Amino acid sequence: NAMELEQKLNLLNDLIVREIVNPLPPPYKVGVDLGTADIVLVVTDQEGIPVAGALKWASVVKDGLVVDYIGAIQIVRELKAKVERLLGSELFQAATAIPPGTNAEACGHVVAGAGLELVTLVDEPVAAARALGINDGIVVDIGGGTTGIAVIEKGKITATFDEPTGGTHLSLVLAGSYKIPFEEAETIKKDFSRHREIMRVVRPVIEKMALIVKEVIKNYDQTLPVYVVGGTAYLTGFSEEFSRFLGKEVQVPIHPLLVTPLGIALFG
Ligand SMILES: Nc1ncnc2c1ncn2[C@@H]1O[C@H](COP(=O)(O)OP(=O)(O)OP(=O)(O)O)[C@@H](O)[C@H]1O
Repeated sequence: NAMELEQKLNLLNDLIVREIVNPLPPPYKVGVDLGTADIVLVVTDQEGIPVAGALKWASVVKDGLVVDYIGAIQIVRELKAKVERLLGSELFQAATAIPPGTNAEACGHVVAGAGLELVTLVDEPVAAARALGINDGIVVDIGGGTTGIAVIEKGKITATFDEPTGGTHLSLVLAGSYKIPFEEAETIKKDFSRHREIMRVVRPVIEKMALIVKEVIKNYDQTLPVYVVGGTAYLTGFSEEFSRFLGKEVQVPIHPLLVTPLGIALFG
């Protein structure tokens, strides 16, 4: 599974970034991931191999309230079309995440509103999990605006949480530290050249993050493996820095940002 997941994520990263498709024969599965910092649309064959994907940077969830619901539909619409020109065909339906911390099924309604018959809603925990293909473990989706702890065992979301921290505080904590406009700082944070030198300054937030999880795991089985996914974990060494403050080493996959999105698509 580790090898599989890694290869699929590297693929999906290219399908997205170099805007090309994987010419697998239909039927396809589509997934839309609604989010604090980005919207992602993902297509796969019936075995979950990536076929297509697109991503827009977009704050249409602020605190879980779809605060730009129309903006959402515009984005999903523009994504659906990009993927559609790039792919042979057109798409009819998708699964979605109703992100936790949120009357937020306007989710489905963005998907329906972009012209996709809703296949189902998913919990990000459920998705995240399936993508890792991990039955028993702990998942720490560290999104842009909230993190979202969760506990699966036997093959069930046996406990779940979430707490208003993520990539943005980092970028902000950097913005503040460096004394730089927030966009200016986000452009930096994201550049891979600078992780080395942006690290020390942004470490404090990671400490905080880890100890918050430590706490929530201070009631749950320690046998449990620990998987840190989500775009915030794109910081090189994030794995290490976090693996310390928490207490146990963590697994962060090759393209952290993509894990949930790929997972949702697995439902459609
Ligand atoms: N190369 C990178 N280096 C550092 N951080 C990155 C990089 N690329 C993306 N990120 C960070 O990941 C965050 C967005 O992550 P993610 O896509 O998981 O969250 P979301 O879409 O807002 O919510 P969800 O977790 O449900 O997807 C942003 O803060 C972004 O800065």
